[PDB]
Amino acid sequence: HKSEIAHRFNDVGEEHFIGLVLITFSQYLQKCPYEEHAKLVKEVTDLAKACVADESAANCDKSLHDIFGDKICALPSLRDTYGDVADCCEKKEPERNECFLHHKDDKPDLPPFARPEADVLCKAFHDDEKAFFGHYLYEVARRHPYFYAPELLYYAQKYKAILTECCEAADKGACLTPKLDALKEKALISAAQERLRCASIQKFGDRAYKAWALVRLSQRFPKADFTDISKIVTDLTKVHKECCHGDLLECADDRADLAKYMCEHQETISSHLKECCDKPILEKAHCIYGLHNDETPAGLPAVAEEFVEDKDVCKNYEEAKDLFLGKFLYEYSRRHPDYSVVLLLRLGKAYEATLKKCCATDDPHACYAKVLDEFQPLVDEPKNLVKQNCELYEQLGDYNFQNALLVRYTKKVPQVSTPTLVEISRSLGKVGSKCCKHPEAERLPCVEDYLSVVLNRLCVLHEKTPVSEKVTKCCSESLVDRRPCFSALGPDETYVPKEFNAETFTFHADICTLPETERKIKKQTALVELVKHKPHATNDQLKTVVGEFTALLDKCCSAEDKEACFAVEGPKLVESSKATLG
Ligand SMILES: C[C@H](C(=O)O)c1cccc(C(=O)c2ccccc2)c1
Ligand SMILES: C[C@H](C(=O)O)c1cccc(C(=O)c2ccccc2)c1
Ligand SMILES: C[C@H](CO)OC[C@@H](C)OC[C@@H](C)O
Repeated sequence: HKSEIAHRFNDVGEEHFIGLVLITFSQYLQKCPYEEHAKLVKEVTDLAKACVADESAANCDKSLHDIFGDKICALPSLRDTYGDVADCCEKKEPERNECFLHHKDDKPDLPPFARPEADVLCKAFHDDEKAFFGHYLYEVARRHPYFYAPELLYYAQKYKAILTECCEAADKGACLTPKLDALKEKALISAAQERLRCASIQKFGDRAYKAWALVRLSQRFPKADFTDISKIVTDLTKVHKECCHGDLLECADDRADLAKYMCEHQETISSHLKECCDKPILEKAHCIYGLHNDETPAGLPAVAEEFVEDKDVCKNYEEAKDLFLGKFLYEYSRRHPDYSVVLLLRLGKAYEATLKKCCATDDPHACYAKVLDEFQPLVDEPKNLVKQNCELYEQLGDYNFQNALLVRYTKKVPQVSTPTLVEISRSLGKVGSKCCKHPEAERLPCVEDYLSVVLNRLCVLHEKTPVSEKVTKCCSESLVDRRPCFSALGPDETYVPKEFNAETFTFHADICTLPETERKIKKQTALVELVKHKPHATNDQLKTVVGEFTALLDKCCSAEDKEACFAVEGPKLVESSKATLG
């Protein structure tokens, strides 16, 4: 393997190679049209093929970054399409590659992912599968420039499974949509989980992600020994570092090598692996990625005996910190399948901080004897929040619960851009729908782990154009304390309210063309803007002025001439709003 391109082509096979290269280009160049990307893919794939034939062929010895780079720059369009991706080809490797990476956009300016009509969609699918899935991987990857690439391949396969079933049946849409919405929601959660893994590695270092993986894998495979869970964490950290950095072919090859390793060792890892290890490669790794927890081995000693009683606690911590704190996370997490990963990391942090304090005293055991008892308040803190918010979710339902959170978050961090506030509050709402229904003991980990990915999305959206200082502080001070940090924010009483824009409540007629989902987004946008104008208004005053947004909408979109309805109701809403809010 002196030729990388040949080595990856041979390892992943033509079909995945082509998909991974398409995703690679789609993530780096999110604005470029499909045609350009398919050209680059063929050019790279032709080069791959020339090298597999004869490793001595021209460019066969380049790095994958060189090859992607040399194909990108030779392309006619880029400098006109992009201002600052013109900039990058003005560097050499590794600077050139690093540059492309920093331009990845977490919210590229693109219209929503078009879901054509059921028969239309089924027709495209039968017409030309290859073109259909190429467009699919492009449209998702460009909108989610850190999506776990091997998993995006899996989603394309699932999408094909769903189409194959539904497209032939008597009603199309009726079969299709509940499945395509299930799939979309599962893929969005996948993208948000991977975005958190990349942000952990990139902002906080490999160790931030290794501790998170150690905890999760300890809980999933508690019968595995610390050595094996450690080897898996190491390999997984490498896989995610590669995928998060755009080394998609290496990431897919390494992930497939890991799945193969775990299958070849399943007896000593988990009996639950047999489900997965019988499947084809993408289903097999997907299955492993989300596998349900094994049962805890019977007969494990009391966790106090290694971590509080052993005379060598301070010695171990001082002489081999990561090994000893890793063993702490492995032992505590395997014993606690029903804690969120983040709580287990916060307990790991408290245990560490207690050792740091206690081991510098005359009597460390006297100092840290109660360390494990001192966890309970941390355990109990996320409980009260979950119970109060899940009863509010139960009572208000999705739409009003989202509204409630929208008003609460806009008052906490009112400098945040309205689209971000809307998107985050809507996501925080979906945590209610996903989590509140589970038995109480599964609720905590569901909610807490889900809130991590939603807050990380807020942090990554805010990172690029920082506008609020509390968000910068909560996002930058920790990974694991982000949720308590945001929880503790009261209303910002420092923010100067915005004065009243006429232009905020009339969006011409294009609004009349929007599906139900988008109308609600528009209402929610108006709500955020009302809160930014009048942060002290009552919930009922807010609702009223939105109710009157609901009217001016129904009115012009019930009326023959919406435009003339606009002159009559648009300012008049300026008026009725003054009446209601002052
Ligand atoms: C009174 C009620 C409660 O606490 O039981 C409550 C509390 C917070 C929010 C809301 C809303 O649904 C809402 C809807 C639109 C705009 C603003 C608020 C309702
Ligand atoms: C952290 C943040 C805050 O309050 O600062 C917040 C906002 C809304 C809800 C929750 C929840 O715990 C929760 C519980 C059930 C469903 C969805 C969210 C937490
Ligand atoms: C191109 C090929 C069509 O048969 O795509 C099928 C879907 C399921 O997968 C996408 C490829 C890239 O793995």
